[PDB]
Amino acid sequence: ILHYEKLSKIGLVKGVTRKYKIKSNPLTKDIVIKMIPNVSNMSQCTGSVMENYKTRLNGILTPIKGALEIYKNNTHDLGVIMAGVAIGIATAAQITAGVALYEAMKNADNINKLKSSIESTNEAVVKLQETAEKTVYVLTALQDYINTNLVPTIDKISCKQTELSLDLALSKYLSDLLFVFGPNLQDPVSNSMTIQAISQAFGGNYETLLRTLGYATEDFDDLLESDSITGQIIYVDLSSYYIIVRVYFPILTEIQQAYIQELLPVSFNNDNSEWISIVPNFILVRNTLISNIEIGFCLITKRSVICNQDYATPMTNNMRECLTGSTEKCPRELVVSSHVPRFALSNGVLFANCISVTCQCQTTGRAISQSGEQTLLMIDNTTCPTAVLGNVIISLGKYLGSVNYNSEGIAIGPPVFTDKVDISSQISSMNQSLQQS
Amino acid sequence: ILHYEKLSKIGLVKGVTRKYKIKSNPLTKDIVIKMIPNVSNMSQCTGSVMENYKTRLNGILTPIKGALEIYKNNTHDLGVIMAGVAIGIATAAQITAGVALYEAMKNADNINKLKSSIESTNEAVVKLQETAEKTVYVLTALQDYINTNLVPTIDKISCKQTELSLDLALSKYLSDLLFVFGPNLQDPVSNSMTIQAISQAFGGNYETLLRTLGYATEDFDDLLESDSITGQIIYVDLSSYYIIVRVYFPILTEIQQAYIQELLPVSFNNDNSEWISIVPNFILVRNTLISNIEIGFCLITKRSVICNQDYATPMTNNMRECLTGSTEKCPRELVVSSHVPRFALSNGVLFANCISVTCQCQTTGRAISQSGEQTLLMIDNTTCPTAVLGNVIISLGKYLGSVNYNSEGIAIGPPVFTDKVDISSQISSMNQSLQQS
Amino acid sequence: ILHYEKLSKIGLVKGVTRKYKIKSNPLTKDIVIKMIPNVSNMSQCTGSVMENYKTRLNGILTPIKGALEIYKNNTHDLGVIMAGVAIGIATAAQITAGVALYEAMKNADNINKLKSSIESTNEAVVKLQETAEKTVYVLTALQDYINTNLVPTIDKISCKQTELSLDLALSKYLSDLLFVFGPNLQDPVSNSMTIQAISQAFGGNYETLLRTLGYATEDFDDLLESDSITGQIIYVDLSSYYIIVRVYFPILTEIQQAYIQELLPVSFNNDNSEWISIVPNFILVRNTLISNIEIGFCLITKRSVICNQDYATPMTNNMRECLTGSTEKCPRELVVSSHVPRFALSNGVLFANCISVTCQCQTTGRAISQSGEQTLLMIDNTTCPTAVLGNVIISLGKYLGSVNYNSEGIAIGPPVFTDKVDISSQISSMNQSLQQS
Amino acid sequence: DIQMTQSPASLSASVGETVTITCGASENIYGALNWFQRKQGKSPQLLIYGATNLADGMSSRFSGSGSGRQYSLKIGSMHPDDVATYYCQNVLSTPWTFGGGTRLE
Amino acid sequence: DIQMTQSPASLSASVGETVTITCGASENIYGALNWFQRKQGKSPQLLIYGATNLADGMSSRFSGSGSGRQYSLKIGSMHPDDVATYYCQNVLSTPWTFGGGTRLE
Amino acid sequence: DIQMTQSPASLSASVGETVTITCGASENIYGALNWFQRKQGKSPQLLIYGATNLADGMSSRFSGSGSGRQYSLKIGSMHPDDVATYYCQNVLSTPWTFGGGTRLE
Amino acid sequence: VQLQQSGPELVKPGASMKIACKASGYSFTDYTMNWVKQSHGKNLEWIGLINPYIGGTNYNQKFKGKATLTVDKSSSTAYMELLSLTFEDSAVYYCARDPSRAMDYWGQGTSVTVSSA
Amino acid sequence: VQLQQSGPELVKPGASMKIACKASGYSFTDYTMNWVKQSHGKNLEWIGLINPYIGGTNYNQKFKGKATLTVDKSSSTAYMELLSLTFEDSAVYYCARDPSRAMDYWGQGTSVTVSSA
Amino acid sequence: VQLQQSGPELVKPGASMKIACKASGYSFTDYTMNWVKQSHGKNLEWIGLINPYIGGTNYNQKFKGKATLTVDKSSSTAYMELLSLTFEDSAVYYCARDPSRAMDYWGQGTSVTVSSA
Repeated sequence: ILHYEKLSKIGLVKGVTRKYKIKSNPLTKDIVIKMIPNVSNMSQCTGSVMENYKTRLNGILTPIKGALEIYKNNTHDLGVIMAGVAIGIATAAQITAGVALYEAMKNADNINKLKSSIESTNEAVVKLQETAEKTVYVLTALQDYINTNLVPTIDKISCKQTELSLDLALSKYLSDLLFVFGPNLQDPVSNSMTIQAISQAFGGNYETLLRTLGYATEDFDDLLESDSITGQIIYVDLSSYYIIVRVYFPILTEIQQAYIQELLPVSFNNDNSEWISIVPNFILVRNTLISNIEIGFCLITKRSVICNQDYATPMTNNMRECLTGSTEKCPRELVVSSHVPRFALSNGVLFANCISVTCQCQTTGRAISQSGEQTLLMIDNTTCPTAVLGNVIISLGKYLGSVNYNSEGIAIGPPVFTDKVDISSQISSMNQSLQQS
Repeated sequence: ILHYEKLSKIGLVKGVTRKYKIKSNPLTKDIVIKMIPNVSNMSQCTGSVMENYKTRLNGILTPIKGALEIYKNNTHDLGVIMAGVAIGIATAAQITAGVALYEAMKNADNINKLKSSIESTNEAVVKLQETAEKTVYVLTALQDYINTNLVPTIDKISCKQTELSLDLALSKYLSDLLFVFGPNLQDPVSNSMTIQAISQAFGGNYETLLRTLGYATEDFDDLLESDSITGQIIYVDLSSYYIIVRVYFPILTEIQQAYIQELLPVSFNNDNSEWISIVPNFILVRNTLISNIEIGFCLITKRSVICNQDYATPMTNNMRECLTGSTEKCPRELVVSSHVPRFALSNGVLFANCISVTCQCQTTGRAISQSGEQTLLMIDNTTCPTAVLGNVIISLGKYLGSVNYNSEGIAIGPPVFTDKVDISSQISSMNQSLQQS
Repeated sequence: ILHYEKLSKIGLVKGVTRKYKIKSNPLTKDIVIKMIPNVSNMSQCTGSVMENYKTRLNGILTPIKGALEIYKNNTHDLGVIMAGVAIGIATAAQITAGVALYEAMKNADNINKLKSSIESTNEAVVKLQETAEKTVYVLTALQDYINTNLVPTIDKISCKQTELSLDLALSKYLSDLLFVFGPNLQDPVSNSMTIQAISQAFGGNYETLLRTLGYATEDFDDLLESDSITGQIIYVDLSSYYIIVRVYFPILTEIQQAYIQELLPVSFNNDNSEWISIVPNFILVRNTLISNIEIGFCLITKRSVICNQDYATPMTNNMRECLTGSTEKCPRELVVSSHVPRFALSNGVLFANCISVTCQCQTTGRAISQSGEQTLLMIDNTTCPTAVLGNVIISLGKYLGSVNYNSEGIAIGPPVFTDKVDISSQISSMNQSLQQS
Repeated sequence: DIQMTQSPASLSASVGETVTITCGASENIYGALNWFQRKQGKSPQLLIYGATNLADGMSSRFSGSGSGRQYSLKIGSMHPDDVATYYCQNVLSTPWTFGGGTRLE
Repeated sequence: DIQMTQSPASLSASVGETVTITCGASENIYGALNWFQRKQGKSPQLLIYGATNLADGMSSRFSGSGSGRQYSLKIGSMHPDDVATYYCQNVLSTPWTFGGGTRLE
Repeated sequence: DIQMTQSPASLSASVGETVTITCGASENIYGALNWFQRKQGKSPQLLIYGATNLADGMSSRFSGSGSGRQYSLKIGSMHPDDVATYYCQNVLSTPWTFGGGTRLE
Repeated sequence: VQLQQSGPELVKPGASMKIACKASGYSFTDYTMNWVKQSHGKNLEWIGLINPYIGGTNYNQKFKGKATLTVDKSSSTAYMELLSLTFEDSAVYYCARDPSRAMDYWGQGTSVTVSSA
Repeated sequence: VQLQQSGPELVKPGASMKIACKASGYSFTDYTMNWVKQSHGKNLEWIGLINPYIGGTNYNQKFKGKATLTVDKSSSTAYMELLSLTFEDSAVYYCARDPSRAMDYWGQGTSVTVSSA
Repeated sequence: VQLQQSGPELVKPGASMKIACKASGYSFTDYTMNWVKQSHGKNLEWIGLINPYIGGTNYNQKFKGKATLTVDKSSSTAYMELLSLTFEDSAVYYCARDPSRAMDYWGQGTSVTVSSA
């Protein structure tokens, strides 16, 4: 549906076509992150460090537990009911997240039946027997540090040094914690917070968390970096200072009739100036409808664009019309920087601004000349089996498009200035001339 | 002043009303961060590691000390006068920060009278007696690591291994340091850089810094995450390699007659398409004047929006007029993504795009139908005490607004495309049609 | 070329003029980062931790090695030619990066001839003799932790605790790794990835990497923070689990006839409202042509703006015309925030919104009054050698510009609203009024 | 694909005595195993999901356990109603495979 | 609120000899304690802010010290002028409370 | 600037015997040393870049080595052709300095 | 909560047929519809799932190209178009509702047979 | 540097009255003014502060609702409106300039008495 | 691959003269040209480099002000304008092509002499 020939003529070189994947069907696993280390092996000279740490951690965790209890106390089964009056104000995402929190309350209670065993966890990773057939895992923050550094060196350093080192470790853990579990966490109910953020409760070690819970290795890294493996804090304990996090392990589903077309931006010539067209570099086409996509929120992979949600965003009529051929409607921006892509390779075919980049033909030793009325030059086997663009030597292929590509002129779009302040000034000028009219 | 009924009809569901807090009245505490560990307990086989570390740290700290001395040499008491000619070029914030730096010079000199004691600090946190009644605290970077890992293991590993471990620790500390205290820190004079950034001099452990200085526990976390607890480097020592930081502990003051109204964005129906209105999700109303707010710079809490400065920004006339009822002036954007909020809960009342989300009534078992001429559906006790929207079931309350809400049509705004490239193309089209006219 | 007098009259106070520097002439150094520690000193109770770590690291590194081999198998000497058909789709940057990768393959093979020695590296930094006259350096991730924490404590803790600590260290290393070398790294061929990102393979310790390779101390920190010291992965080993990174050490070259003019934004008075002009705060003037610059990608230093590429971006005609004097074309924005710069110091001269900030003259004790028809007040020696603006006292200099500055009125620009949603609403209103016309 | 294997492909015991239906997985599935009951001529019915959780509307005598790659479904006291085919479904990795099936008579 | 307590509520001693005015705090205020001198019928005057720093325009004989929750204000040699009421103000936590007050005669 | 020093400023040895041209640097240049051959009346020719790599089009008898601040250029078997002036160029720090020069006869 | 299959069908080899799965009694859009193949009366094998909320599909490798899953959110119907039917495609095809990861509610199944009568 | 109070006032119980605190000799906007209540001639208690630069206020819990702090940046005057006056509101009311955290300059005080003569 | 110098020149003291360095046989824009001063036939010293791709220059401190480097991308020529010529400026001036750090291809050199005949 995209007119790739005309788009490439204005520098929108056809890039890698990617399939559109969104997280779906989450496998839910509940894990315990004990946010306080077990100092029983070194309690002899711990001092008041653990009490102060408990006070600070309780202050951090109390807003989270209160926000959770807002839903835990207003959610009932018949089928799950919420008291909308008691909730008062909530978004749809937050309501569905409260539903998910309520469904996780049964396993949360089953785990909390092992509160004493969670408190006695003296290793950074411990498996606990929930009901002789279900197992829960406890991730104790800083327990690795305690057991590996502080316990082996009780008599090597004075125990006051051990106390100070423990206090420093706890405070470093809290400092890393507060960016995630602090006042920024005003919606702990939402199950959109990534497991990487959740792992800050374990010192940012989400690798240990996920390998301990277990996962499908298929698309696992792609689900991690697309922010699809999310965690939801299900239970907060203010006495044992541990959180129960339900980790959502989704799978990847290919969106029907949806591909994301990457366009490689290449500067071109109009008049005697370099121009790059202001067109989205990632075009989502779904069910033969063209739209934008907020691909910054997604993980772009060589074969697929992997998102945690549908990030399709609407496209204006002019952009849709010019992506389909009406290139006089695609806006262009003056190139004043020396670092702009002067060429790109598409299907073994070079599309180059041969006026701005020196194009030489490696086979016949001739210079590939671009006239002033040509925007780009399509360089392929018919003209140059091998081409030198600057210092890079590229052996080419056959252009499957038109054979009169380099002789067929294109209609050029209007110049623009995509700077924010330039946008404001252009709005000013348009409003002024409109009031004059 | 906001027409919440009309706003909810176009999907702007009234969210949590928050009070507006800005930092004020900073309590100033000065702390010493010694960026160099005391290796006297393992000096036997330290090698040239400390010399190279001192060279690199001096190279890092010299620009900071020079930028400070620009103001320390051009500021004197009358009553504090700043040499504008010698300063030459400065912003108002930088000038007031230079004043604050000069006011901190007295305590800086009092602390620097303890230069020898700062050098001999062999613990990560040490309290030093300034004048037998004032105390200063020294935060020695990596001293915890030295005393806890390297000193206890002098003879367990070859001292070359201890040397290499010390060098690696120092280089890791410098690597974390350079993002904050490197060439990014071109204005160390400003007292606007957060204590979290300052703590990179202590390894990012701002929890230890703040607990050691002492603080009012009220609003402490909220002041941290609003970037209100800022630090100013007051003195840089290029011989003992320590900095004196004045840490500003402000309080939170409620802005008079100011509340920030959150609007929960909900998609609505118009024609046979799904739309979400492009209206700010956080509206600052101050002294009965409506304005925007750069709330990304602020810490949004359940009850208050807490900023380190007034982030109010002006609102255009049309948006002010449509937030007050003239909903034909609120812009809307087509919804092409499947992940859009179809409903929200406000005061126990559901506002839902029942065309796009299946609305079923849990009490009477009937389907809540939305006509094509309706944007949202207000679902409350009068029609459905309990409602099923998809799979989530919500018991509702009474809508305090109009009783003919669902029968009163609203005037709809103009469609827009808030994509950056779409904005540039719309500017192109408007300019073209303006020139045609 | 910039009319600094008129710009300061509308609050664009002339700031520090900076010279424009861009990286050039990269010195290439190849280093080995072994992503797997040598556990031979503690292999007695390692368990299956290293096997699982190897599986995970192989899964991470295989996409990188495949993306590299895409270019390693389609690039050969003539004179370096690239198989465009086999590459298929590539950008100019990626093609030149593939050329650079090919040129680095000779040293990569020379290093890989020491695969056995790289495997036996049991220190975090080890120098290896390539050919008795060239040396390569191996940076072993977590080897420092192994040798410093785990090996000295084999018998102090149970060997299962050593195994668990090793697993936790490896998983923490992988967690830090995945943000950089994970699915985000879809173009490892490009030599634009910073050495700070590369150092995540060494635990983020780029200081050790760079000091071990060696560098020119001139502008070294500036090249670091401008993202100019980039690294390119040249070789990935899936058996010994090490990467060869070519680290590019460029120099800084001053761009000819190019300076970046900073404008200090100061609010001004028009009508009875406070205004700040929407003009870029960093103006790039090159060869007497005025343009914008994406200075966020650059490192701003006191004397220079240092970029890794030319970030010049075009300027609209109106903004160029008003920066040169036609201040009626510079857009202004209402100031509704209380935290706006009311004044700035330029060449020892104060430009102040004395209506909004209390301007008092410290020498004659009089109040510097600003009429309602004045935008700013220029305060210098001729009127007030020393001025008090609020509580800050500034001794001033002589204004080198006009002597009738405060008596010469200026033409004011059009009000704007630079909020994104305000921009969309303004586009709506302009389109509506255009259709009406 | 993950190969799901059930050891007692065909089993018949007296009504009212304990029955263990073991299931095996080629790869560790970490409790991501569902159990389905398929009576003759009728669609399979979700019996136990998550390898421990009893599905709603199902009898309390289904007490399936297991962890890792080796699982087991327990019937306890039989009932002529539970004469059906039991399938353990792979649930971890995207090609969600099924076990061979256990026909209990 | 932080309860600020002064032990010598009323003290009267000879002119020219050392006087210590102790102040206490319910919570540790970390040197955030101001001292105010309130002469009869006149507004309180900032005497010592930060629990150590002498306020400008005040006599050098005011040498208040202390840290944590226990503080002290020192007069040194008296003079008939400093016959007033001294208040130690809480300064750390937002409800900045005052001490009971010390009337020196 | 880095002062780049060559010990044998003038050297003359028989054709066909090993020749080492030592070069020194004031600061450690980490192998960023280029070697240039300047025959009489002609422009200097890049001889060895990176202190180890032989420049293309140059004879294989040039085997320059070194690391840190002390380097060496090796000729091996002479020939009448390489009677020229050898310059070791600093390349690490921005003022890329040259050595004094070695005239080999 | 009910899933209505289209019904058993007699289809010729090499042809293509569509199995309808009408959904009622629940939110069709908020539930993933899976498809499984019951061959020989004993063996079950998962064909693929469709997420009507997002329009996404996840197929078994064996059934890529042979089966394509569509949904009709207006009619709350999930379809499974079977391509290039062979003798081995004769089996019982179920549509099973799945909240996220557990097929709790199944259609009665379509016993599809592939032959030329 | 002067802080000029409005003056002692006789006000009836249940009424509302306003202390004026004119500022001079310094930058009014750049200094926070605190308010304190001196009751019984001995006891002092901080009422609240107003930051004229930002328009922010920080009240003692005891004085929320009873006292509201406003400023007049045009006149460099800060006000203390007292609501629902009782017999216990009869005290000495000070406005004290505070740079950030130390009340260095005080007004003479308003001895407000609440009664019906 | 060739670098054509302008040629030896006789220039008077205190005047300014320009070395031309035409490039051919390679991509002029993609290579940096350095400039070196050969004095007394023996001593070499680097003057400065110009990056034609970015328009950047990096000068030796000794040659700042005395030498300014320009390029002509249209003619593939780089220039070295020498300012305030003295007797010491009489030397051999080379333009040397530089990929990044190795001056591999040099111009023949311009033996510039500074005198009044």
